[PDB]
Amino acid sequence: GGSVLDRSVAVPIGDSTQVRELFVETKVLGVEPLQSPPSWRTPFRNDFAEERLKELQRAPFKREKYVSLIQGKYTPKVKKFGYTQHTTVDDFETKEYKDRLLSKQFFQNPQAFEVVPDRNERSVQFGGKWEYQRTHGLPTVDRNELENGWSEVEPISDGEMKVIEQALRDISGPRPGNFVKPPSKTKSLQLSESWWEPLGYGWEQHNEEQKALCDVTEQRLIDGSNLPFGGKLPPFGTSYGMGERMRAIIEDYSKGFGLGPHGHSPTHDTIHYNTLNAEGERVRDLGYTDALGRLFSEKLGDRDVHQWAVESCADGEADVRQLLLSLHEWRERGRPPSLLLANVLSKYLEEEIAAFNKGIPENAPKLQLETSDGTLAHSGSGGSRS
Amino acid sequence: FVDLETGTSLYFRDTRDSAEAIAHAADSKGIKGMDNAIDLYNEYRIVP
Amino acid sequence: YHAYVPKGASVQMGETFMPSNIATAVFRETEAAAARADKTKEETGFFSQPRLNYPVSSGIPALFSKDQFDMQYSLFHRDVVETLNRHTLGTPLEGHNLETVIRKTSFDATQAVAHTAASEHFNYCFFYKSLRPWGTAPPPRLREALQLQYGTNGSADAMDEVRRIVWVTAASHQERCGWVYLVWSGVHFDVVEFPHGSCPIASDLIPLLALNVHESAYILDYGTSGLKQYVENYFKACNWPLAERYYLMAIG
Amino acid sequence: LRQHASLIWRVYTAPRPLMTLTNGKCRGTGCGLSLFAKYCALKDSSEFIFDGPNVGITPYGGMTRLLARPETSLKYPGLAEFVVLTGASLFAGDALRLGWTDLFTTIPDMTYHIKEWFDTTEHMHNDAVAWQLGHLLETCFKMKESHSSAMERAAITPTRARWVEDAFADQPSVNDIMRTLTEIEQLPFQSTHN
Amino acid sequence: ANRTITGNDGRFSKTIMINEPQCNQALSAKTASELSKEIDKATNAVYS
Amino acid sequence: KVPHSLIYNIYPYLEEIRRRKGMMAMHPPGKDGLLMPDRVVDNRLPDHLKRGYYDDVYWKDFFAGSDEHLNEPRMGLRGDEMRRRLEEAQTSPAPTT
Amino acid sequence: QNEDKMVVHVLEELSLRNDGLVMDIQYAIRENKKNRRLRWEFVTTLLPVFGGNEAKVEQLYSDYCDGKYVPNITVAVEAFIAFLHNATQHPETYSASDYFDIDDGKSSTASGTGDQPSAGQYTTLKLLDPLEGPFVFDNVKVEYIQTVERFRRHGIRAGPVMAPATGFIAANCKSLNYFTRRQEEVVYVTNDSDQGLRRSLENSAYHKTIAANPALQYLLKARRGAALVETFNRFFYRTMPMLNFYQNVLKHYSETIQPLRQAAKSSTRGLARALES
Amino acid sequence: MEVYRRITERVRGALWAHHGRLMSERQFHRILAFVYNNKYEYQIRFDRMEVVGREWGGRVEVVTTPAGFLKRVRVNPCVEDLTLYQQQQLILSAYANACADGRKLMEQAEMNIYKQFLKDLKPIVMGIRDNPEFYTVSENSIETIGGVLQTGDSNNLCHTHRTIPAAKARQPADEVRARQEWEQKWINSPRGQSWALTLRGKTYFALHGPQYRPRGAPGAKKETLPLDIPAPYTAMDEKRLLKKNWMAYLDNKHVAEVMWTRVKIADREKRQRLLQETGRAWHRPINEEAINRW
Amino acid sequence: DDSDILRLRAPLTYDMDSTAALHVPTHCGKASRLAGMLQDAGGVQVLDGLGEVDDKGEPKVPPLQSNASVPTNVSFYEMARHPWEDRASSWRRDGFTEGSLEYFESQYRSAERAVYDEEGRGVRNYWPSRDAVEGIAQEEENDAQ
Amino acid sequence: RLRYEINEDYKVRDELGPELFALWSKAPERWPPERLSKMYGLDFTLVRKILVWHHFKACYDACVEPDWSLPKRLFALEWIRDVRARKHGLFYGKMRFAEQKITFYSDRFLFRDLVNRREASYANVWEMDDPYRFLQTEQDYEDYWGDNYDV
Repeated sequence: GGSVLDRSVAVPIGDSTQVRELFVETKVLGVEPLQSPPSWRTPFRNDFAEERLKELQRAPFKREKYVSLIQGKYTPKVKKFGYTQHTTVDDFETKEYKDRLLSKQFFQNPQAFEVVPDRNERSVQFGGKWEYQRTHGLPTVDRNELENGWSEVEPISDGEMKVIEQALRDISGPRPGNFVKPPSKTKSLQLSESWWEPLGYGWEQHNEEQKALCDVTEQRLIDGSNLPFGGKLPPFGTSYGMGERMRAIIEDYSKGFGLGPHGHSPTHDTIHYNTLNAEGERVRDLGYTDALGRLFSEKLGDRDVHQWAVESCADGEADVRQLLLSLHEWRERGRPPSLLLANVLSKYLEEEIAAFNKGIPENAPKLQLETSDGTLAHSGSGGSRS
Repeated sequence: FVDLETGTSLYFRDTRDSAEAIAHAADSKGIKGMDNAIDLYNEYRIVP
Repeated sequence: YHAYVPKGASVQMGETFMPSNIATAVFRETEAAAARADKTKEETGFFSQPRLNYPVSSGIPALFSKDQFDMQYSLFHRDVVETLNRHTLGTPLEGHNLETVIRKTSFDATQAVAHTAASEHFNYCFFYKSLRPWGTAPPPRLREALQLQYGTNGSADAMDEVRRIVWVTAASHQERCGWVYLVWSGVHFDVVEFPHGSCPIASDLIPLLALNVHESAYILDYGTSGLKQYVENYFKACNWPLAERYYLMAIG
Repeated sequence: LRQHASLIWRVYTAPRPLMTLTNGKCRGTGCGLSLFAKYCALKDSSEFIFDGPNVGITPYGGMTRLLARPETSLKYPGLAEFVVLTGASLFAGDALRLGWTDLFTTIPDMTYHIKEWFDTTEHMHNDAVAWQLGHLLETCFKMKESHSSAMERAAITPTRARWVEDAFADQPSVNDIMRTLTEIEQLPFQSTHN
Repeated sequence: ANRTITGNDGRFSKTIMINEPQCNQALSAKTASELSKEIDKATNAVYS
Repeated sequence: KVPHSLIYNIYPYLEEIRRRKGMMAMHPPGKDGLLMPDRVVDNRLPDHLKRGYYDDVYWKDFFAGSDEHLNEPRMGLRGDEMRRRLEEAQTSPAPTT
Repeated sequence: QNEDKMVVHVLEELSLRNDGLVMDIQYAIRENKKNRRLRWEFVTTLLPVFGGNEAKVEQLYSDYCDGKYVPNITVAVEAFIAFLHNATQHPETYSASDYFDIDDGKSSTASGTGDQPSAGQYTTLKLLDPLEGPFVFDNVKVEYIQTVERFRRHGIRAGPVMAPATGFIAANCKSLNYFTRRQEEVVYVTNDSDQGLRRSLENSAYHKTIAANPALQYLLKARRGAALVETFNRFFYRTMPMLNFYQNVLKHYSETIQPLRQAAKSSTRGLARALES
Repeated sequence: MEVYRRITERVRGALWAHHGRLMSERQFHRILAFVYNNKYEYQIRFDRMEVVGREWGGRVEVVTTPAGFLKRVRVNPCVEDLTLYQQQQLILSAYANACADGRKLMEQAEMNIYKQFLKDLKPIVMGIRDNPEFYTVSENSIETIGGVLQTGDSNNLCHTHRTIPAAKARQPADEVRARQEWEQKWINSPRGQSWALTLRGKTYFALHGPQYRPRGAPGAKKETLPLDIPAPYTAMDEKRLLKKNWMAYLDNKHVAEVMWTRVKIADREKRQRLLQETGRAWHRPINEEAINRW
Repeated sequence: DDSDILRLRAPLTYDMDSTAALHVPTHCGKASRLAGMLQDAGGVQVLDGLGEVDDKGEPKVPPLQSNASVPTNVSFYEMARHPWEDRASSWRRDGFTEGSLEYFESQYRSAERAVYDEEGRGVRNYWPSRDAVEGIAQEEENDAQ
Repeated sequence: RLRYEINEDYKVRDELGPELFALWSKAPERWPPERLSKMYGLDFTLVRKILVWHHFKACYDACVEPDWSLPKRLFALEWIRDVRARKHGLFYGKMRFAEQKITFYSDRFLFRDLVNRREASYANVWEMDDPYRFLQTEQDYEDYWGDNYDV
């Protein structure tokens, strides 16, 4: 029950001798008025003999396997949210509510309850032309059960609230790839529209990636000479509107958002970002070359990476597939190595690390392979892990 | 107006006094009423 | 809040208790910093400090400590820039770029006060430009180009030869005050020892790498005898692709 | 008294943006009306004088809360006691230091310029009006440039702030304050603390 | 009614001026009530 | 001045002002609705752990051919799945090379 | 030896073998080191019994945190008795952080043990709340908090409320830490086989003071014969969860190392054959 | 309302930024509507009850509702001897005390509402943060075309956290089913039958006993596992919008981006105000090298 | 005298100075409408000795008490659950029909068991044969028959 | 030809299923149109049209007589306005913009009603949101209930 207005119905207990031989001790508290049990607690107002009979009759069918009339039907059929036929919860649908609804439905459309329906037209109404004022609406349950009769909500502690607030302030953090979407990331735009397919917006970067990463044996090369515009945006006065529309859509899709290094929106009225390709020349003069990566590459040389892996890991000391995956993810992609790779590189590259850290001044940062921390990202290690 | 970053501070200007914002003593937390988005679909159309 | 917090102070996301005395002290320090910033904003000149691409909240990895690099960046370079502005504002050199300033002030005894400041400005700018925080591997094209001259019938011999000869010519500068420039004169690579107040562009060269052999550069971490270790650290934390691209642009 | 309190509260809780352009000396109720508005602009002529006790009454207006803010007691310890007792006047620069108002304008006849700007603007959506107000504040009230820390009108210069923190701070008695003042009286001109 | 509160209204901006130079801009009970009424009328105006 | 024919637009505003009485006017006593990211969290995992992370709750090889989700797009794929992509990419320029 | 393994060796081998488990263990260790409640509880419990300098106490705390120290069962029972003696005299400091479930006299039941537990005395020892207790990942922290709150409110004696059996070094042994190949060195305090808790507290010099307290007699009765044992386990799990954590880590490593070795060997042999072909 | 709208906008912006998913506007407004209806039902319950304010000892008594509707006023005859203004002020003060009591009760109930709303919003945040592809960067880190650099800023003090275990297949559904197994084991334990016969077991079965509720009774008929909706693995509205029409997809993307930018600006300004209150930030911009040098 | 300061700091009472307490927001709100609200209520009820206390201490004409308390069973999220499932979440999960889902899962499990282990040895294979990949499931034919 | 439509956020496919249908069907008194309209983010007329459509769809699904007076109760102000417009201008139909009076009020004209709305207090919430608060005089009652003859 779990409610103030969810008391049971009166039940019989035996005579004085029966109660004396049954109870061992009874404590009497203050006197309170008698409240009638709710409709669902009332037995004769909640009997469902007919419904139970129907469901028991239909139960033996539920022992077999589900089949589809159409041979080969595999994908399920979705049921939409909120539709009347898909609702199963019954907040206050007791037997009295069910029979009231049945009576209303029968007096509305008596033909719907016939195995073979007859013609159904509209006749006169005994309540004038505004009988809907007295016949409209679904059956109504009592307001006392609507208001006072409800399950007691579990008191939410402050600890879980603090946890949820911590989760909110964690998700409030920024993702680096939003202020300036990389040109590689700005190719995921494809449209179901017909006009979008013939012309390729990201063919340049696409073929660049294909010829930089994928081997010549299997790669996608697209030549823009065959494109309707030649692979380049047409002049302003010679586009027929297609060039303007495409340019607007591309700019809208490629615009950034969030907060940058200066803490302002990328399109802020006063200040700007990346003036005269300042960030471009910074990236040109910095690059992405890991010290550990270059040391590992120069020590390995040109010999086989798989040979290095099989010689580095013993017969049963470390796995080969995991090691190869970690090495590929660390070298080809810009990701920090796992602790397995860190230990392997510490054991195999100790001379290079010693050479790098032999003459290090005390205060200057060093290159160490430690995993006392539970995280792999170099942000927590200050970029000294790798 | 939303593209230009300027002007967004007025929505959260109530954060000037953190103690007051936590207390919620004043109901005028909105730019044009009780809350910022009190009515964004009917109020702005009053101007011809 | 970036425009409001001073340059020296940092923003800490974490929250910790602060005693009232230290909170008042930090407020007074912030007020003094604001007053100092207002004072310095009106004495600014034509030439200003270059922006550092790499973070220096910690010392440069494998090469410098935080305090030593902060000294080298915010004391000697700042004084050089101030002197350059002071001695160029009055003179007709005002309103002209650093390149033409250096070119027209070179080999001028009377204007040597401005010439040395401009040369040191360019040298410090190039030294900051040519320092990868964790170091770069030499590119194959540049190593092949250097194998022609410095390499002597050995694999990877050119890089070792260059690292040896740069230290040799740095130790050959007994004055302990100057620069060592790996440059391309137009016909071949060469290492040149530039005394204090001498500039590669003033000498009509194309610089590739710059090394600071000032005593103050290594006085703290390396002392007066750690010149060899300082050179080794510089080469282990150098930046080769910049020299590669400059040489390629020189070639055409 | 009730009408003045109600006026102060209404100015404080006015829903649509209200900007008090404080140009002149303010008593207790005036400063309560000005500072507690949603938008408060301070010109060079701004003057916040509580001056309660000298008239024989406690200061009234609500400025005591601003004086007793933990931010104020942290930045300038003893300033609240000094102001409430001596009845000193806080200026536009002092309010800017204490962070009460973020708007400081030196443009003459700002009201006419505001009227012209809001006559030129034509829209009523919340984002549009927010952008217009923000642009006005940034280009006329926010002290982005052409403002020096020496050129602001202030009376809590750091030496005076240290004086206040040494003569009023953490002194929970008027008798103790008087004793401290008397002790400071006999400081010779040669004393380093003097 | 006493010509102590004055108002100038543009298309969108409303300026309210207190004019009590004889009493050094001191507000009485009635003057304060009228000023509060004018403030909460101008702030609650549609085009304000 | 406001036209007579447009002041019906203010009716929702007035209705909400009148219906803000009582519980609707209440605010969370202690939370202002703004939360700052004090700490930085990361959930990135190495590829070997990514392959087997979702064996039980989700199907096996949950990260099968996802280019953005996996460092190696083809990791954990089967022969047919790899062959479809490679055959398409190689038979598109069949007579070219 | 491979068979006789220290926890450091176990962690360094698991680092090469399976990254996820060792990474999770290290993250939990770091979180426990960051936590301040655990250090306060540890020092408060081990000051009166050890009777040593705070520097030595802190060093021993760090050793236990990183797993190179496990207190003996003798010092453990002495610590429990000393903690009871210290708590029964001045409760303010102990009532500030340590909690005893205060019985309500209003509740009554038709049972002798129920009437005794309802007399208003101590009935159970309250564990640390999940906010500052042992480390749990935030993805399940909220539902863990909800479950433990519901269990403690409804009196369910199951789940996280129950304290797992803790291990301590036997009196005969002299090693200060667990080992994979060593099992008799760690002995659990069971209700049927007690290691002398009652025999120690009876001859303890504070037995009279402890018995004088009108709240602890319900626990000291041992109506089921396990009240003292269960409160002992609850107290030591509340103070040093790292012992049970390391015991679970050792058990998991011992039970799972061999299949990992077999899989690694098979994969290495397959790759080697493919390379040599 | 205001705070709930801010929270929902922040949730939508974070969901779009981190995982590139789009939440329907109907789904966005449904949460706010649920919060509004919850407050409406709380007001329905509160208007039934009554609050008493007292002024001048017990001379003036005011009987109202927590919302502040005047119902009864009782006044000692001696008060009528006072002038009209004093009587009005006394009645106003008593009504103010009644309003204060109503405000206390309403703010407690509204804190309950806020906790319920956070509990309801928990699955979305947990699904957008508890997936193996989710990470943030420190705000004081320089962002460039390629990636984010990392300033020192006491990197030893700085520690990156992880909210997901590397152990395979750890989920709230697993936690909840473990809880259910534990409670069933406790029930089946020998002490379980005695505890169930005890009043505590009766209360537990009455409250957390949904499977025992008769058909036609309000409340759930079963205890179900919590929502598992991870953002990077579940398509919400973006695919449908893109398949239907591109303009709506672009408009919703723009709305999500603007909301994310707005909440980021709000966080930045709150941090700025905290710095200014602490004393580490000046009242006017003094360091233009962090703004104009880009 | 410090007694005067103590009495000043003492809370405002009508006995001491015959001045009612001030509540600024309610004075801004209902001051001009207090008479209207009182008239709507029905006027002030005058009861003799409402606040006076008997010499024995019993407060004759006892004051009324407030019956208000924070509601404990509302939980509107629980009142408005999902249509089919009883979860109280606000999310609009578009579910699928149970029978179709069961058939879908059964057929998927059959397909996976046929593809990854066609030999039945119970070991997953990443190079399935063409026949085992493109073979139509015989369970579908058996079900149709 | 009929591919793209305005207002893609609120699709009729989603609108076919009434919002909280059973919850407000159990009790129509506890659910004034404001509660249901809080679900949507459109203009007042649009959300009221959506509510009317949802109620009619629910009634048709349940096979009961729909409340034909529900649109009247939702547009009670509009119905009175149309009745009085037809009374003033000798016409029958729905008033449009071109036949509306031209008057210019001050931008602060609403203050008199705004203070009443802001300082109004109610015992319960049903008294606050009763659907007949728009009717004050017998003329208003006649203009409202002149449609049906039974009342």
